[PDB]
Amino acid sequence: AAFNTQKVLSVHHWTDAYFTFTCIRDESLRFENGQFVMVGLMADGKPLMRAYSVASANWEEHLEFFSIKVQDGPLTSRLQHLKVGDEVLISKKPTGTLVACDLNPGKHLYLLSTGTGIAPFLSITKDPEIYEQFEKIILVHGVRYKKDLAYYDRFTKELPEHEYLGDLVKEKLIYYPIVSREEFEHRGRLTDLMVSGKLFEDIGLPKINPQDDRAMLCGSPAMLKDTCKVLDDFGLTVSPKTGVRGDYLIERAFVDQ
Ligand SMILES: Cc1cc2nc3c(=O)[nH]c(=O)nc-3n(C[C@H](O)[C@H](O)[C@H](O)COP(=O)(O)OP(=O)(O)OC[C@H]3O[C@@H](n4cnc5c(N)ncnc54)[C@H](O)[C@@H]3O)c2cc1C
Ligand SMILES: NC(=O)c1ccc[n+]([C@@H]2O[C@H](COP(=O)([O-])OP(=O)(O)OC[C@H]3O[C@@H](n4cnc5c(N)ncnc54)[C@H](OP(=O)(O)O)[C@@H]3O)[C@@H](O)[C@H]2O)c1
Ligand SMILES: [Mg+2]
Repeated sequence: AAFNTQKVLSVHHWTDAYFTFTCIRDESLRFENGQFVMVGLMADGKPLMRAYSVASANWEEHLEFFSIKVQDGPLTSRLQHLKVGDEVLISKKPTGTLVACDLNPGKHLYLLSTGTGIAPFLSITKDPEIYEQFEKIILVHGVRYKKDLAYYDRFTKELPEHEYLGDLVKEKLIYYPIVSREEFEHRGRLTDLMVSGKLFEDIGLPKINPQDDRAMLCGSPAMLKDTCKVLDDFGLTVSPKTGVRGDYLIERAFVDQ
């Protein structure tokens, strides 16, 4: 009664560390884009569950998840072996802090992510309502290597032409991939590129200010710590709590061991 069992519909491995899967969505699972649920498997006769951002949008028929693969991680050491037709467990009470309703009004929305932390923004960039709220939405995704830029084709080619969303996306979404460990046009960590001025110059926007710029952050605990400092120094005020407005919102992409 705490979870539903759903059939897996697709599985795609981007790298040795990242994969995407989709599954049937229960008719009762309503959610706000950006929220997370619990996802898992039956293991040793009991559910084995972990928090996962819903990567699909709430208007989409199926669920999508973007997942790490940790070879000695209790869940994903098993989850990495999903096949089409397998069963996964999905919980029933979505929650989380990455909800657009909690943002103060602004002109620009920075979606700042590393690694699998792009996951809630796969959902939010498919929310038609976010595009009316901002003049520009800047999806920043930092990863180690070019191969780790999962969804590169979605954001450079597909989404601007989307039959439902393209008229909203094409003039407003700016995709800013960052690669830290090999040659690339945006090189290093998003924190350094924001402080140095390079990110703003590349995208053609003015420096972040408290009147115009809002953000959502999803990444490692260390990335959140460093990125919060950057935004605080720019003069932004974090939301103190779910349901309370702020200039920016944060959520941990995982918990350190
Ligand atoms: C709010 C929230 C949302 C989350 N959403 C997602 C999501 O959409 N996709 C996802 O892959 N994970 C997500 N995570 C992490 C997820 O809950 C699990 O940690 C993940 O499924 C790994 O589970 P595990 O049992 O295999 O390993 P764990 O025992 O949970 O972790 C093992 C090791 O891997 C590290 N680790 C775990 N997950 C990640 C990750 N995603 N990226 C980098 N290092 C990681 C841990 O810090 C630890 O060192 C989320 C976590 C939280 C708190
Ligand atoms: N070997 C690989 O090619 C590869 C690729 C992906 C995932 N993985 C594995 O998967 C797990 C998770 O790795 P991940 O790469 O997804 O996550 P990650 O270690 O958090 O790194 C993702 C990106 O975030 C950057 N970053 C790290 N700390 C930061 C901070 N404080 N502020 C801003 N940016 C920061 C990293 O830059 P830096 O390069 O400076 O660390 C990298 O570009 C690990 O076990 C890892 O070994 C490995
Ligand atoms: Mg819904």
